[PDB]
Amino acid sequence: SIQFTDGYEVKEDIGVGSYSVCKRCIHKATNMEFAVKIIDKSKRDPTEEIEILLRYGQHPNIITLKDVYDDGKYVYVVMELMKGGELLDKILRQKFFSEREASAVLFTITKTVEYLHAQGVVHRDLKPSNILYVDESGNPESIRICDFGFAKQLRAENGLLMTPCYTANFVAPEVLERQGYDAACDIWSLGVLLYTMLTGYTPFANGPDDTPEEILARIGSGKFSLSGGYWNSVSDTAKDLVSKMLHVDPHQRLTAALVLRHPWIVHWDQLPQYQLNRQDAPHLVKGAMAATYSALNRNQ
Ligand SMILES: *[C@@H](c1ccc2[nH]nc(-c3cc(OC)c(OC)c(OC)c3)c2c1)[C@@H](C#N)C(=O)NC(C)(C)CO
Repeated sequence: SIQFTDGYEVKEDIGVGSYSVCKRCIHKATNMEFAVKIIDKSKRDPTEEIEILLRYGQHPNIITLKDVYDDGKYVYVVMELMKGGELLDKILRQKFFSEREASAVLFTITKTVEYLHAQGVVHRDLKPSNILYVDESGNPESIRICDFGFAKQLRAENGLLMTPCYTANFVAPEVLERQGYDAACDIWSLGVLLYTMLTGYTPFANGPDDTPEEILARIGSGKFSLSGGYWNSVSDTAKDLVSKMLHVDPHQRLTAALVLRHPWIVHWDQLPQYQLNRQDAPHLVKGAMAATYSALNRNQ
């Protein structure tokens, strides 16, 4: 059709990946700035990702697609910009962040994942850096799940999209099996998010200089300190939830739905409103956080 540069003015970068790139751009006609993802078709096929952005991008807590282009070589995905930075980091930098707000945030994030899983979609990369605030309003309504570059639609053999209910069609078990994992895998990530918000540090990582082996060793042990120091002033209700989200066995791990039925999310009005006793090392956590997912994606 037309072309991207004809309607957008490219600005500075936001995040440069091996396959894709994200830069800030401004819709010339309206002067309204956005974020544009440039994917190298020759290196990766962005179909899957866009298809998901087109269908479920309408969700309030899912980064919305505003326009698309394709000059043959690359594909420009014009999405909404996030003027609120990383959700986790921002929260970690709130010294008085209560325990009630955690339930609020996690709920909004969870409510979104439940929908995705319900539609047969798994993020497969639901790390903290991919959960930003659209603005600085603070209210959970401004939460956005982004970067679906690793998302995956549950489908059949004949390119037919499927849902976790309708199984009357041909869906290979090994394909359905991994979906059951990726689902609980997304949950696991949310468990990490929660754990970090409550205490102010990663459950399996200490900093950016943690060997992938020791990190995996920790994750592999299944056990993780849910008490002492920063956990002292945390609700047992909250601690109960975390232990079930980070449950080593994915089969015995809570599902998005089950998490939403949990009392810490249901009876939120009975949660504390006073500040939490956390560690104030947002940057350190950022490294430890990246140090983890890196160890997991070492075979990707
Ligand atoms: C690039 C991307 C795409 C759309 C975006 N909308 N807002 C932002 C954004 C992210 C930030 O990082 C936390 C940030 O803070 C500096 C700001 O500025 C306030 C805006 C977007 C970023 C990703 C996507 N999709 C991306 O690069 N993904 C990979 C790394 C290529 C993997 O898919």
